[PDB]
Amino acid sequence: KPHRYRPGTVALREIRRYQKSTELLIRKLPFQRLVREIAQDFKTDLRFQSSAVMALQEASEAYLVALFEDTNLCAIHAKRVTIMPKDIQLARRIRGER
Amino acid sequence: HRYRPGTVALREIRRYQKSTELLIRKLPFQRLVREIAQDFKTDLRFQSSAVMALQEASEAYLVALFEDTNLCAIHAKRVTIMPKDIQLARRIRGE
Amino acid sequence: TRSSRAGLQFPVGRVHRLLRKGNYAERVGAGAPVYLAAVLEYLTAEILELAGNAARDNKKTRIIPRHLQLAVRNDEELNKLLGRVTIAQGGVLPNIQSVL
Amino acid sequence: TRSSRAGLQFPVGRVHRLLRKGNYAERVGAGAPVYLAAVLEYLTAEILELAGNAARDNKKTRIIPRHLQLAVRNDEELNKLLGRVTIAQGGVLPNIQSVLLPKK
Amino acid sequence: KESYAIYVYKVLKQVHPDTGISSKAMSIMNSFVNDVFERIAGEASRLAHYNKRSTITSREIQTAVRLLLPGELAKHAVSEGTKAVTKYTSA
Amino acid sequence: SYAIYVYKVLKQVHPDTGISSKAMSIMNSFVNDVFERIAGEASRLAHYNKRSTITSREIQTAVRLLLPGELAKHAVSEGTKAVTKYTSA
Amino acid sequence: LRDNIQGITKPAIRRLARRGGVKRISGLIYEETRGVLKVFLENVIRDAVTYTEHAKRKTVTAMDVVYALKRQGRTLYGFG
Amino acid sequence: VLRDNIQGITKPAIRRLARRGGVKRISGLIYEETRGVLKVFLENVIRDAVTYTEHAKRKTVTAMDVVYALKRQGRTLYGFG
DNA sequence: TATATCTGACACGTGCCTGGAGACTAGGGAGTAATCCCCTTGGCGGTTAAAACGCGGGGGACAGCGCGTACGTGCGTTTAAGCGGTGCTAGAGCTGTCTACGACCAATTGAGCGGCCTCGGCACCGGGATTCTCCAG
DNA sequence: CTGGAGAATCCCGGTGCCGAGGCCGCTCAATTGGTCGTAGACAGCTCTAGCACCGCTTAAACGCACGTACGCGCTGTCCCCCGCGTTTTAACCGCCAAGGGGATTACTCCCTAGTCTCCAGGCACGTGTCAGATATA
Repeated sequence: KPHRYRPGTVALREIRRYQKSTELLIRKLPFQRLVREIAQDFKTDLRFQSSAVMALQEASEAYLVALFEDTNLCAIHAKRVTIMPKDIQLARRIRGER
Repeated sequence: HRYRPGTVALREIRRYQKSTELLIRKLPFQRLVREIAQDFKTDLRFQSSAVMALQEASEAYLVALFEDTNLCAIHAKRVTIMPKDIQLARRIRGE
Repeated sequence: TRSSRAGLQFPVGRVHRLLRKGNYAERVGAGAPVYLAAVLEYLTAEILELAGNAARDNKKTRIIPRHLQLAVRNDEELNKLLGRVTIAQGGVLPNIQSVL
Repeated sequence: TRSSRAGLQFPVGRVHRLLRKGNYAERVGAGAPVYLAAVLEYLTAEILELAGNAARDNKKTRIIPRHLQLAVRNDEELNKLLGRVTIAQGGVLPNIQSVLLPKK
Repeated sequence: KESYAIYVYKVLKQVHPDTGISSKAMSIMNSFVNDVFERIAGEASRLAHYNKRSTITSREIQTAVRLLLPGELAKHAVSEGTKAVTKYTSA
Repeated sequence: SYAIYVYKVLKQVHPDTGISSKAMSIMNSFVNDVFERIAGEASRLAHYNKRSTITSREIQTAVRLLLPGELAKHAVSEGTKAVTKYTSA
Repeated sequence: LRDNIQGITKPAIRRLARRGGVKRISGLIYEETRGVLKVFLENVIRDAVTYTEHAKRKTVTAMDVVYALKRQGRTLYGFG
Repeated sequence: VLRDNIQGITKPAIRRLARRGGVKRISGLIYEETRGVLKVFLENVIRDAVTYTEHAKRKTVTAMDVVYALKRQGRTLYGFG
């Protein structure tokens, strides 16, 4: 028989897992290349402290996570568990970003 | 006719959003300020302009709360504000 | 006035003195206040321009805080730079909600 | 150290000169570093005590930023004083909404 | 008592000569100048401090302006300030 | 930094307890944070009364302005006690 | 003084909502708003009186409330 | 010239951060738009940060630069001195 | 509305003084050169974790629709808030002391910093019991 | 209505290590001991705005009946995001290799505070006036 988990057990279990851990999530070097790519528009062939870029990744994801908390609350009130783009627009709007 | 629901509301919104004069009764506001102020010192001495500035900041803060609350409602496919919605807004505001 | 010597209006001497004795550091460079008053006077020029347009377009001859209010709320940059500001006696702009 | 003369632990001298070398005011009253350093030592003791307790609550003897995470975020007063502050490698407080959990 | 009324009125006569001003609007504008004053002075102080400089020059002000104003308004501010400072110190 | 002082406090509060370097750095950043908060707000507080000296009066009032309730109260207790003890010497 | 939080009546609150652009208001909104406004103002009176008592003054000046609002990141203009 | 390295931050990585962020279900359109939101946020910070670097006329961005930038927007980060 | 009379808030005028401009000295912040190196960049190369892709498919977003309560609004009722007016006085602000305190310089010296141990908390690991879950009952 | 297998997790235990905590020279910054000039503590006093009460005016609050329009639940649809298997590379790390600009030391300077004087710009302060209110014919 196909060993299959129900929609949510592994997902929430993974949520709990990363709620226990404290390390950075996404891939590092492609992200650093994105950093240099965006950085091209100001000066070409820039030197970067790797740890500063790591700090950028940490603070950026902390920001993203906080946004996920707020849009998550928006989903909670709107009878959803699914985040939508307009919810992000609401959250950033209330924050004052547009 | 009986002045249909929404027309008088929208025109009233336009009129008072079109104007700028103060809208809260002065003596209840001032006495309320002094009454709450009693919890540190009773019978404060106040500048009138201070009371007016508190009325200004207060009403701007409340109106802004109605703006964010209303946008949360409209986003939430509603047009009727609820206290829990205000609590949600202030939580989103960080209060 | 040194403002007129630079072709400006805001007081170079007063701003220069208050900035030097603004308690940030004992010494302040000479061109910094001129640059400062120039930028603020420029800012003054666009906001007086928008306000003048507002009173003129609203059939008014004396500028009041209301014209400052919709002046700011109609200018994206003024809203951005003054995002933490509460305007006394200004009211709000009647931004009309879609459902309303 | 003047702290030891007062029976304290934070360096009144370094902070005090940082007040002169920090461009905040023209002159500094004598009681200011003593009073201020006292406030930092007390609040510091609060932070270390909560971090120590939290470390013991996790079968660990060494305090890591995760302990700063649950200790600070489980303290209302630090959460309110630091509502715009997120520290490096702190992570997230575990909290799953009831409507998200399955209904066993 | 110091105020900025007279200069704002002269600039008003420079932009819209046929427009007047209420006293309350002049006062609130003076408060606005006080705000801009505090923001720029504080940020410029921070900028000079971060690299431990004890003199506020035109470069620190320029960089500070570039930090506070997003884009074209900063471009016009730097343009006008640069023209003003250059033109003044060159005459 | 502040490592040696935080470790002294660690010996006073939890002697059988260690701390990571990263957390010590967090503590150093917090010390600098609180320092600029009190120094700036106290500085403008002194400016308000057009005073050029920040004394115990200004620091005390500034602490009650900046610190929330129970922590401020105990800060006044420990602080005032401490200033009394060192000042009487 | 007693019960002056109800002196800022519900019609005045409606005036705010019209100035805020609101069409329908729950009946429980008014008291919750009085609570939020209450705590908010308590914050204003607290630090404001701290400034007044600090200067050994008996009268609260306008500049003090300006400083208080500025501390809370909501700058208020209108005083030269 | 490198292009579209923001697509290097992939869909499951977004699912990683979002799942640590408390998100349980994710719309398919969330991913690219969220990459855009992140890009916007970074540009709000990285431009000002590199502007701090450019004031010093240096070619190496220091950690202090990102400290001052994050502090400037009230998004204080601890852990660097 | 003509005409004629009547007001008030702001434009325009005055007198007085005090804050800024000149020019100089003096000391020191900043640009500049040279120079070492260490971390930064960029490549090779192996291993494999992980993204992409795709195939179900149950379930969550969403619509329709129908029910019902409650909040707005007109209209009539009721009133204390607001203005003016009178009168008082605490205390903001002023005026006049007068100095002990905080900055400063120089001299002192031990705390605090940088480099260097070295060992055990914790990461990593492997292995068995328990717990929790999905899918059977 | 609930237990059975087995993946996940807890736990027990064993291994290694490198980061953490403790040691060891080595300065220089914190402390003292004065000194100097002044910010500010101090006492008494004005006046004036805040307070406080009287009295008239009416704007504003309150209550009720009514309807609708708004929330919300039921019920129904369906497709899209979860789950899992599969392939693929390109992420990861260790290593190799070059070298720039950051950090340091020192040079050289030119730029701003401080003194002192001087005076017209700038502050306070009435005066005209025109935007606009009022009466009668």
